[PDB]
This record gives sequence, structure tokens and C-alpha cells, in this order.
Amino acid sequence: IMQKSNKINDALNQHYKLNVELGLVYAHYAHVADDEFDMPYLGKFIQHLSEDKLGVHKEYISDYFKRNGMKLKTDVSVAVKSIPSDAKALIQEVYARENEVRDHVKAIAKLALAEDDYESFYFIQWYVRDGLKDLTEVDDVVKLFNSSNDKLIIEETIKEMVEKEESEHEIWG
Amino acid sequence: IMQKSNKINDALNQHYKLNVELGLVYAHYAHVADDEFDMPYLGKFIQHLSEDKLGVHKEYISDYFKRNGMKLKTDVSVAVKSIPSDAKALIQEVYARENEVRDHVKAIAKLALAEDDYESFYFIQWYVRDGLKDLTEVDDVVKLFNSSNDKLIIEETIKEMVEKEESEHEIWG
Amino acid sequence: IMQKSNKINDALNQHYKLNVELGLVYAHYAHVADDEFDMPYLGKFIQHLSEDKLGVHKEYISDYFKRNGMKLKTDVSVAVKSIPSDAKALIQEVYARENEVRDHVKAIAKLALAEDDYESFYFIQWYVRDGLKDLTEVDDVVKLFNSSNDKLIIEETIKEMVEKEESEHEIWG
Amino acid sequence: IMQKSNKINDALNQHYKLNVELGLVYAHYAHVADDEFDMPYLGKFIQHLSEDKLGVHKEYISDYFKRNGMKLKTDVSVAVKSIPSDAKALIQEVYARENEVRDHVKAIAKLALAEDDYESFYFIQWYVRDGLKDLTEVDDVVKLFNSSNDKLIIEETIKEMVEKEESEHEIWG
Amino acid sequence: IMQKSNKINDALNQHYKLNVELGLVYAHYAHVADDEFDMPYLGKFIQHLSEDKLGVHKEYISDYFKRNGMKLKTDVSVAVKSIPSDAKALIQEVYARENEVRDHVKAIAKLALAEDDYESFYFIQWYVRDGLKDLTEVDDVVKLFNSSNDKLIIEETIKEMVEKEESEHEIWG
Amino acid sequence: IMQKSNKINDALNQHYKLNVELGLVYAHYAHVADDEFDMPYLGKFIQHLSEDKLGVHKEYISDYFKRNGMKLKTDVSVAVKSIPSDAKALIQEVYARENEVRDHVKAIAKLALAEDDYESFYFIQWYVRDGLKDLTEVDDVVKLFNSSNDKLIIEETIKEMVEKEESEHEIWG
Ligand SMILES: [Cl-]
Ligand SMILES: [Cl-]
Ligand SMILES: [Cl-]
Ligand SMILES: [Cl-]
Ligand SMILES: [Cl-]
Ligand SMILES: [Cl-]
Ligand SMILES: [Fe+3]
Ligand SMILES: [Fe+3]
Ligand SMILES: [Fe+3]
Ligand SMILES: [Fe+3]
Ligand SMILES: [Fe+3]
Ligand SMILES: [Fe+3]
Ligand SMILES: [Fe+3]
Ligand SMILES: [Fe+3]
Ligand SMILES: [Fe+3]
Ligand SMILES: [Fe+3]
Ligand SMILES: [Fe+3]
Ligand SMILES: [Fe+3]
Ligand SMILES: [Fe+3]
Ligand SMILES: [Fe+3]
Ligand SMILES: [Fe+3]
Ligand SMILES: [Fe+3]
Ligand SMILES: [Fe+3]
Ligand SMILES: [Fe+3]
Ligand SMILES: [Fe+3]
Ligand SMILES: [Fe+3]
Ligand SMILES: [Fe+3]
Ligand SMILES: [Fe+3]
Ligand SMILES: [Fe+3]
Ligand SMILES: [Fe+3]
Ligand SMILES: [Fe+3]
Ligand SMILES: [Fe+3]
Ligand SMILES: [Fe+3]
Ligand SMILES: [Fe+3]
Ligand SMILES: [Fe+3]
Ligand SMILES: [Fe+3]
Ligand SMILES: [Fe+3]
Ligand SMILES: [Fe+3]
Ligand SMILES: [Fe+3]
Ligand SMILES: [Fe+3]
Ligand SMILES: [Fe+3]
Ligand SMILES: [Fe+3]
Ligand SMILES: [Fe+3]
Ligand SMILES: [Fe+3]
Ligand SMILES: [Fe+3]
Ligand SMILES: [Fe+3]
Ligand SMILES: [Fe+3]
Ligand SMILES: [Fe+3]
Ligand SMILES: [Fe+3]
Ligand SMILES: [Fe+3]
Ligand SMILES: [Fe+3]
Ligand SMILES: [Fe+3]
Ligand SMILES: [Fe+3]
Ligand SMILES: [Fe+3]
Ligand SMILES: [Fe+3]
Ligand SMILES: [Fe+3]
Ligand SMILES: [Fe+3]
Ligand SMILES: [Fe+3]
Ligand SMILES: [Fe+3]
Ligand SMILES: [Fe+3]
Ligand SMILES: [Fe+3]
Ligand SMILES: [Fe+3]
Ligand SMILES: [Fe+3]
Ligand SMILES: [Fe+3]
Ligand SMILES: [Fe+3]
Ligand SMILES: [Fe+3]
Ligand SMILES: [Fe+3]
Ligand SMILES: [Fe+3]
Ligand SMILES: [Fe+3]
Ligand SMILES: [Fe+3]
Ligand SMILES: [Fe+3]
Ligand SMILES: [Fe+3]
Ligand SMILES: [Fe+3]
Ligand SMILES: [Fe+3]
Ligand SMILES: [Fe+3]
Ligand SMILES: [Fe+3]
Ligand SMILES: [Fe+3]
Ligand SMILES: [Fe+3]
Ligand SMILES: [Mg+2]
Ligand SMILES: [Mg+2]
Ligand SMILES: [Mg+2]
Ligand SMILES: [Mg+2]
Ligand SMILES: [Mg+2]
Ligand SMILES: [Mg+2]
Ligand SMILES: [Mg+2]
Ligand SMILES: [Mg+2]
Ligand SMILES: [Mg+2]
Ligand SMILES: [Mg+2]
Ligand SMILES: [Mg+2]
Ligand SMILES: [Mg+2]
Repeated sequence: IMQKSNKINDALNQHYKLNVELGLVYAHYAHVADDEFDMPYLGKFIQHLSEDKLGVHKEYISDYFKRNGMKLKTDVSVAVKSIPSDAKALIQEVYARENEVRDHVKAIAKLALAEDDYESFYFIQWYVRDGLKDLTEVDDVVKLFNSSNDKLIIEETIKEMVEKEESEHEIWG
Repeated sequence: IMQKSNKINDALNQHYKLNVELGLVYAHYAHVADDEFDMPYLGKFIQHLSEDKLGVHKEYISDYFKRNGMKLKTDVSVAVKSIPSDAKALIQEVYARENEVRDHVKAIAKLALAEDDYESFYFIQWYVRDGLKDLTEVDDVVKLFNSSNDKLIIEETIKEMVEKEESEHEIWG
Repeated sequence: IMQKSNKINDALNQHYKLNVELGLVYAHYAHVADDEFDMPYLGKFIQHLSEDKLGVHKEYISDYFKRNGMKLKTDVSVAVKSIPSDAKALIQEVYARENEVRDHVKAIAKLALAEDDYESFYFIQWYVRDGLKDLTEVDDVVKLFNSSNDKLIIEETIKEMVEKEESEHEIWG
Repeated sequence: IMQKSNKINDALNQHYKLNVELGLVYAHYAHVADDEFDMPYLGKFIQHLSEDKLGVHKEYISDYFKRNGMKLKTDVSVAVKSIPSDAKALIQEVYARENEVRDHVKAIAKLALAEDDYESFYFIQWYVRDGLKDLTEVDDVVKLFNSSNDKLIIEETIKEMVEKEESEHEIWG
Repeated sequence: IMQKSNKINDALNQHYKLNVELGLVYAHYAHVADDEFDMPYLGKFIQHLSEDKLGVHKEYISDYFKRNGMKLKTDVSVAVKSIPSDAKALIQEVYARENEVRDHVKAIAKLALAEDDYESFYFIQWYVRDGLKDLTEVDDVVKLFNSSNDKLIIEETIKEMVEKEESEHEIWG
Repeated sequence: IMQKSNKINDALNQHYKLNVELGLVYAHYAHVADDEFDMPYLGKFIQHLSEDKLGVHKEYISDYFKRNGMKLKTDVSVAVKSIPSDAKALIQEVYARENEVRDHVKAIAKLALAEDDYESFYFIQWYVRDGLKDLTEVDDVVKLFNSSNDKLIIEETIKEMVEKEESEHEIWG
């Protein structure tokens, strides 16, 4: 009884992979934001996102697998072979990748219902919520690049974003 | 003047890669220690080592590159396609990989002197020291598997290792 | 036994001289940043660098000489006969001088090894590390002049730099 | 209206120069007091005087110039090519130089009145007062060398002088 | 891989021996300073140096050997068969022995570089720094015997030296 | 009057020698307990005993000699040329040496009475008491090796022994 779903196991190993590789890309993007684009606060913002992906995002999957019999796979390949040409396109690329996260997570929730895997539907709610939360945080930074042409002004607003004391929204937080 | 050394830049990008990939392997090994071998404290020990490799070990290199003109490369490929057969061989494999870290770091220090790159010789001292420190921490766990045949006894000693309040040795710490 | 190296003694007297004269130039540059360029926070930043050069940078050499038999020489000549034409070129000139510090310090470390003077190699590590740290702090200010065209915006970021509570990096700090 | 006095501007640039060069001589004398004469507390006393000359003594002039249109000049040349033969003559030479400070400052106050430069007469009162205060502190050390022939006894009294908690005299302080 | 250097192992066993034997000589010299020369504070100063040599100086070597495979040897022979004739020559003999420590340590650092043993070069930096620090502390006491002919005056200065609250120099401390 | 006993002076110089040499042997045994036998807590236990022998055990004799005219001799020769084959025999050898301490101390007390040296009989009571106390502490560790065959179980009991807050027995403490 309660035999783990091979399809969910695959979908969650792929999401594990995605969060690792994304995290490594973001670590590179954070370096470049500071080093090439002269926006260390943008770099800190993107670095925080990198450690989020390589931290709880992947840890919760590993933890879940230990509880239910699913098998963990580590299979990672990512190379950063070109970077966006400026800081605005850098954060817009981060926005694009987060939007894809929401789409991947949606498929997993849909599959959990199809499989009548209610523990997995429950588990993925965290990622359903976090998909929109992370996108909103990235969206808040994208907006700055359309509200001013001064990189130091933008940097000052990002600084208060990343130094703000963590305050989670009642629903999305 | 003060043109960065291309050879050191390469050696440090390779060490960056090594710490990322090692960190990902250790994350898998930590999962398996708990999940397959029933040693969650061994898992916590190995997980702490994974976050060390994927944290300060790689961050200090990125930070160094920003200061001196060296270029960061992200090029990562690692797959965990077989695991050691039991917990003792698991930690012994971690020991083997840490011993190789010391050997890689030694080459970088030797090269920094060859290149008369004294900022890089200075920078790598942290990794010279940490090479032996991490090996010693791993060695302390390996020892347990030769001092008792009872996994719960071993687990209890590992627990106090990982829950001990961080105390750095005057030289190696 | 343990007869001090005349070559190191000369190289360190020359570095003592350099830090005195640099410190006096920076004191002038700080005056001009405020007085001519209307950037008092840039002035405070450069003044802090002046007191650093005329403080610990020279004091540690004098202290070192007392311990090992090296002779101190005071021979100082510096006149500020032209200034850069604007604040951006002012900080860029400070950047140029700090880059030369790294080059002078590198030669001293190389010479200490050549002389098998390991106390002097040890002593100069502080200056190896500080060469890059000071350059990085200056680099952070140079960057501002390329990220905004508004002197008050630049001044506000410099203000938080110089008023920030001193936080030393684990390696470079 | 309120056009700065070129004569005062010159006299104060010369006093700026004097305080820089004196400060550098005192730094050397402090080194020698400890290193050659075995009187580290005398060295600390003279070092404190060096940092006074290179600190507020020169900073107040730079600050004054920013407020009134006077131009700062940095033109510094000083070499310590012989030292007094013992500690008593060392402090007596410091006494001689401080006595000359009083004479230079007197001329500036006299000139400010001649120029009807009452802001400059006001400004120089600090230096009028400090001329006698510094001379008195130096005088207190000179006295010790005539009250005992034992360098350690002298050193113990100097120690309590320099370690005393700063207490400014109502008039001279 | 990472096979320990037999030459460094020998040099460090010899330094272990030196610190043990020195420590035992200093324990005797401390006894004599008090008992024969009536200078208990000089005795406390020399006793503190004895416990330093027999404490961390030797402990760090033993600790190092445990981490890297080097073998510890205990082979100790020392007899105090004559003592200096007075307190001044007593501390001057301590000065002579500390000067030899610096020379022994220099050889070990030179050998570590020759052996491309960068963990051992790192390890010995503590002894490079401490070689000069201990010599400076001894030098400070030697100086007293040339600054006064009164043993109680000398004793009072030594008392404040040994009772001073430990304050480490940024570089040498 | 009150002329010191040459026989007691000899017996106490020999006991001084014994405590030095024992202390050095124990320092080696502590290294080996950790390094070869994988029992770092046994190592800490034996290291504490080493510092006891090289600390108060010898210091009280030196102090005693200063008060009464006895002469201190430093004449030390000890080499550790073979070690016991396992941890149990290691602590059993420590037990054997402590048992001999009791026998040496007994002879000194007997001699003090024979010499009508009541200050020396008084002085040696500390060593009479400590002879049994140290033997009892060693005995408590020996016992563990007969109560379990698991080195980690033994190590856990030793850990609480050495980390216990010092509590002296009303008589033996
Ligand atoms: Cl199903
Ligand atoms: Cl090069
Ligand atoms: Cl030489
Ligand atoms: Cl006028
Ligand atoms: Cl080799
Ligand atoms: Cl008798
Ligand atoms: Fe840059
Ligand atoms: Fe930065
Ligand atoms: Fe977050
Ligand atoms: Fe978790
Ligand atoms: Fe699994
Ligand atoms: Fe590729
Ligand atoms: Fe790419
Ligand atoms: Fe940009
Ligand atoms: Fe664009
Ligand atoms: Fe589906
Ligand atoms: Fe997230
Ligand atoms: Fe299970
Ligand atoms: Fe668990
Ligand atoms: Fe750690
Ligand atoms: Fe960093
Ligand atoms: Fe780069
Ligand atoms: Fe593969
Ligand atoms: Fe594999
Ligand atoms: Fe197992
Ligand atoms: Fe096995
Ligand atoms: Fe090389
Ligand atoms: Fe590490
Ligand atoms: Fe237990
Ligand atoms: Fe327990
Ligand atoms: Fe103005
Ligand atoms: Fe101002
Ligand atoms: Fe600073
Ligand atoms: Fe200093
Ligand atoms: Fe000198
Ligand atoms: Fe000129
Ligand atoms: Fe110029
Ligand atoms: Fe400007
Ligand atoms: Fe311009
Ligand atoms: Fe050279
Ligand atoms: Fe600096
Ligand atoms: Fe603002
Ligand atoms: Fe603001
Ligand atoms: Fe000297
Ligand atoms: Fe000193
Ligand atoms: Fe003052
Ligand atoms: Fe001011
Ligand atoms: Fe001006
Ligand atoms: Fe000249
Ligand atoms: Fe001169
Ligand atoms: Fe003198
Ligand atoms: Fe004289
Ligand atoms: Fe006049
Ligand atoms: Fe003054
Ligand atoms: Fe006496
Ligand atoms: Fe006494
Ligand atoms: Fe000390
Ligand atoms: Fe240690
Ligand atoms: Fe060993
Ligand atoms: Fe002999
Ligand atoms: Fe001798
Ligand atoms: Fe004497
Ligand atoms: Fe004499
Ligand atoms: Fe060599
Ligand atoms: Fe020391
Ligand atoms: Fe006194
Ligand atoms: Fe006194
Ligand atoms: Fe081992
Ligand atoms: Fe250990
Ligand atoms: Fe004890
Ligand atoms: Fe005592
Ligand atoms: Fe005696
Ligand atoms: Fe022998
Ligand atoms: Fe033996
Ligand atoms: Fe054993
Ligand atoms: Fe046995
Ligand atoms: Fe008898
Ligand atoms: Fe005892
Ligand atoms: Mg399948
Ligand atoms: Mg259905
Ligand atoms: Mg290349
Ligand atoms: Mg070379
Ligand atoms: Mg010369
Ligand atoms: Mg050579
Ligand atoms: Mg003019
Ligand atoms: Mg008039
Ligand atoms: Mg050999
Ligand atoms: Mg070579
Ligand atoms: Mg006799
Ligand atoms: Mg009788």
C-alpha cells in the first residue's frame, strides 16, 4: 500500500535539478551584476535568490523523498556561456526563468491530482505559493529599471529591499 | 601594471568548479546516509560539509575575482551514478575527496609563487589551512567506524560533533 | 646570527616614505574634493585613506624596525603642484596610486623570499592583503562616477560607505 | 566684500607646512626614543605630540581655508639627518621646536590685527593657547631629566603622564 | 597522495625537543632569578616563558602531526650545569636562546618551501611570528638592566609587564 | 640553626626529576591515545595528567626550596622508545607509573621523620594525598576497559570524567 508514484518521483527529481542549476546560474549572474554592471545590491538580491534555490527549494524535495520511498537523483549540467548585455536584461532574464518555474510547478500539481497523490499535492503547495512569491520579488526589481535611468538610484531602492526585515504576506509569504 | 595571472585565473576557476561539484555530491551523500544507511547525524555532518563547499569555499573565489580582474566561469557537470555500499565506505569516500582537495590547493599555492602572484599566495592560505581542517573533521568521523560496530553508538558521537558549539583551533580553525 | 637584511631595510624605508607622501597627497585631495568639487563625503572618504597611510601603514614599519635591528630613515619630499580637473579624475588618480602600492608591495614580498627573510615575508602579508583591500574600497567609489551623473546621488552613496560600521572581510579585511 | 587676506593665507600655509614637517620629525624622534634610548614611554609621549601636529593642528587650517576662500598649498620637505645624542637632548630639542611654534603663532596673530582680519585673529587664538599648552607638556618631561639620573624612574613618571585621563585646564586646556 | 615530508617531520620533532628543553631550562632560570638574584618578578617573567615553551609551542606540533601522518618523537636530555653570574646575564642568556629560536624557525620555513609543503609553510607562520614576539618581550626586559642600576626599580617595571592585561599586536601578537 | 637536610634535598630533586620525566612521557602517551588508538578523550585525560605533573607537582618543590635553602637541580633524560600495544595497556602503564609515585613519596615521608624534618614531613603530605588521588583517577579509567569492549562507549564515559566540574574529596581531593 501507499506505493510512491514513479511519475511524481521523476517530476520532482527534474525540479530538484532545475533548482540546483538555476541556483548556479544565479550565483554567476550575481557576480556579474556587481563585477560587470556595478550594481552590488542587485548582486546581493540575485545572490539571495541563488541561495534560496540551492537551499530550501532543493532540501525540501530531498526531505520529502526520505519520507515516502522516492529515489533521489543527482544529475547536474549547466554552463553560463553568455550573459545579458546590461543589468536590466539581466533581471529580465531572471524574471523569465522564474516565470518558467511557475509553469513547471503547475504541471506537478496537475500530475499529483491525476495520480491521486494527495501527499504530493500537499507538498507542492509550498512550491505553488513560492512560485508566485519569488516572481513578485523579481518583478519588484524589474520595475525599478523602468522607473529611473540612474543606476545609483535603482541601487538605493534595491538596498532597502534586500536589507528589509523579512515580512511574509499572510498568503504568499 | 598588476595584470592578473591567466594561469591562476584558470586554476581558481577549476577550484570553483570542484567546490560546486563536490558540494552537490555531498548533498547526495547526506541524503543517502540518512535515507539508505539510517544515520541522520552522519547525514547532517555531510550536509554541513556540502553547504560549506557550496558556500564560503566558492564565494571567496568569486569575491577575489571581482577585486583583481580575473574572470569567473560557471561550467558544472556532475552525476552521482553509484554510491558506496555502506556508511563506512561513504565517509571514506568523503575522506578521499578531501585529501584530493589538499593536493589541488597545494598546486595553486606552488603556482602563485611561480607566478610571483603574492595576492594569490595570500588568498590561497585560507584554502591551505582549510584543506587540513576539513580533512581532520572528516577523519574524526572515519575513526568512529573503526572504534565501534554499533551504528547508534557511532551516531551518538557524530551528534555531539555536529551540535558542538563551533570552536576554531588557533592555527587550523 | 639573524642579521637584518639591508635590502629589505631599504625597501621598507622606501615604503615608509611612500605611505607618508601618499598620506599627505590624499590630505590635499580630500581638501579639494570638498572645497573645489563640492563633495564633502568624497572628501571624508579620501581623508580616511590619508590617515590610514599616515597611521598604521607607517607605524607598523617603525614598530617592525625596533624589533629586528633595521634602521628607520625619515626623508620626505612631496608637493601637490596640479590637481585632477574634476572629482571623477580625482578618485581615478587615487585608484592609480593604490594600484602602484600593490606593485611596490609585491616586489617586497618577492625580495623577502629571495633573501630567505621569513619574518619579513610574514610582516609584509599585512601589506599584501591591505594592498587589495584599499584598492577595492577606492574601486567602489570610482564605480559611482560611472553609475550616475548626479553629484548629490554619488555623495549619498559615499556617505553610507564612510559611515558604515567597519566590517572586515574574512580574508581581505 | 570679505576678500581673504593673501598675507594671512601665506602665513597659514607656512604654519600648515610647519605642523606637517614637525609631526614627521616627532614620529622619527619617538621611534629613536624607544629604539635607541630605551624609553618607550618617552616614545609614546613624543608620538602623541606627532599625531597632534599631523592631526588637529593641520586639519583646522584646511577646514578654515574651505570656509573663507583661502587656498591650501601642500609643499613638504623634511629629512632627519642627525639625532640628539641622548634622551635628555632629544626632549630638549622638542622643547626648542615648540618654543619656535609660539614665536611663529605670535607673528600670525600680530598680522591678523594688522590686516584687520578678525576671523583670522579669532581662529589663531586656538593656536595661541595651544602654543603654550604644548610647551608646558614638553616642559614637564624636560624637568624629569633634571630631577633624576635613573631612566626607569623617569620612564615611570612619563608613563603616568601619557596614561593620565585628559584633563584640560580652564584657560590653557 | 599528500604523503608527509620526512624532512619536515624531522625538523619539527627537533623543534619539539628544543621547546621542551628550553622550557625546562627556563623553569630553572626562573627559580634562580627569585632564589639567588632576589628578583621574583623577573622569575615570574621567565616562568611565563617556560610554560609558553612547554605549552602551546609544543602542543601545536603534536596537534599538527595527528592531522597529517607525521610521527611524534619524545627524546629529551637537558641538564643545567652552570648558571649566569647575575640577573642581567641571566636575561641576556634567555635573549640568546630566543634569537636561536628565530634562526631554527627560519630554516623550517625555508625547508617547507623547498619541499613544496604548503600546509607546513602555513603551520610554521605561527612560529615565524612568535619567534620575533618572544624575542621582543625578552628584549624589553634586557633593556631595563641597562636603564637602571637598582634591582627594585627594575623589578617594579617587570611587575607591570607580567601583570599587564594581554594585548596582542595586530601583526606580531 | 634550621640547616636544610641534604638527604631530603636529594630525595626531592629526584622527585622533581620524576615528575618532569613522567609529564613528558604522558604528553607522548596522550598524543598516541588520540593519534594511534582513536581515543581523543583518553588523550585529553592523559594530557591533563601530563600538565599536572609538569605543573604544580614540580612547582611546589621549586617553591619549597626557595623557602628553606635547598638547592634545585635540573637534570632530565627521557626517551619514549616503545609504546604499549593498545589503549588498555596504555592506561595500565600509566597506572603502573602512578603506583610507583606512591612508593617514592612514601620513602620521602619516612625519611623526613627519620631526619626530624617536620617542615618536610608537612610539605610531603600534599604528595602523600595526591599519590592516592591520581592513582584513583587513573584506576577509574582502567576500569572502563574491563567493563566494555566498545571504544566509543569507553570514550563517552571518559569524556564526562574529564569534562566534569572539579570536585575535590574532603580528604583526598
Ligand atoms: Cl497510483
Ligand atoms: Cl606575471
Ligand atoms: Cl641573508
Ligand atoms: Cl584687507
Ligand atoms: Cl615532497
Ligand atoms: Cl638533621
Ligand atoms: Fe571593476
Ligand atoms: Fe563589492
Ligand atoms: Fe528570500
Ligand atoms: Fe527539510
Ligand atoms: Fe531515496
Ligand atoms: Fe558547454
Ligand atoms: Fe548560457
Ligand atoms: Fe548595466
Ligand atoms: Fe538595454
Ligand atoms: Fe498530468
Ligand atoms: Fe523561493
Ligand atoms: Fe526508510
Ligand atoms: Fe530524519
Ligand atoms: Fe564547518
Ligand atoms: Fe565573500
Ligand atoms: Fe569577472
Ligand atoms: Fe552521465
Ligand atoms: Fe558516481
Ligand atoms: Fe551502513
Ligand atoms: Fe564494509
Ligand atoms: Fe607551478
Ligand atoms: Fe571548508
Ligand atoms: Fe550514550
Ligand atoms: Fe549518552
Ligand atoms: Fe565654496
Ligand atoms: Fe564641509
Ligand atoms: Fe579604513
Ligand atoms: Fe605598531
Ligand atoms: Fe632603528
Ligand atoms: Fe617643487
Ligand atoms: Fe603634483
Ligand atoms: Fe567635479
Ligand atoms: Fe571629466
Ligand atoms: Fe627580488
Ligand atoms: Fe590601508
Ligand atoms: Fe536617496
Ligand atoms: Fe536616501
Ligand atoms: Fe634594542
Ligand atoms: Fe616597545
Ligand atoms: Fe594632547
Ligand atoms: Fe576640522
Ligand atoms: Fe582652497
Ligand atoms: Fe637631504
Ligand atoms: Fe636633521
Ligand atoms: Fe639616553
Ligand atoms: Fe648629555
Ligand atoms: Fe604684522
Ligand atoms: Fe597641540
Ligand atoms: Fe634567600
Ligand atoms: Fe617569592
Ligand atoms: Fe606570553
Ligand atoms: Fe593544539
Ligand atoms: Fe603520530
Ligand atoms: Fe650531564
Ligand atoms: Fe648548563
Ligand atoms: Fe643579580
Ligand atoms: Fe655583570
Ligand atoms: Fe631548505
Ligand atoms: Fe611563544
Ligand atoms: Fe615607583
Ligand atoms: Fe610606582
Ligand atoms: Fe589517523
Ligand atoms: Fe582530535
Ligand atoms: Fe587534575
Ligand atoms: Fe608554588
Ligand atoms: Fe636554590
Ligand atoms: Fe636513548
Ligand atoms: Fe620507552
Ligand atoms: Fe586500542
Ligand atoms: Fe590487549
Ligand atoms: Fe628513611
Ligand atoms: Fe597530581
Ligand atoms: Mg522510472
Ligand atoms: Mg480523478
Ligand atoms: Mg586563458
Ligand atoms: Mg622566483
Ligand atoms: Mg645600506
Ligand atoms: Mg631560495
Ligand atoms: Mg600671493
Ligand atoms: Mg589698525
Ligand atoms: Mg626518516
Ligand atoms: Mg620550487
Ligand atoms: Mg649532597
Ligand atoms: Mg626519631
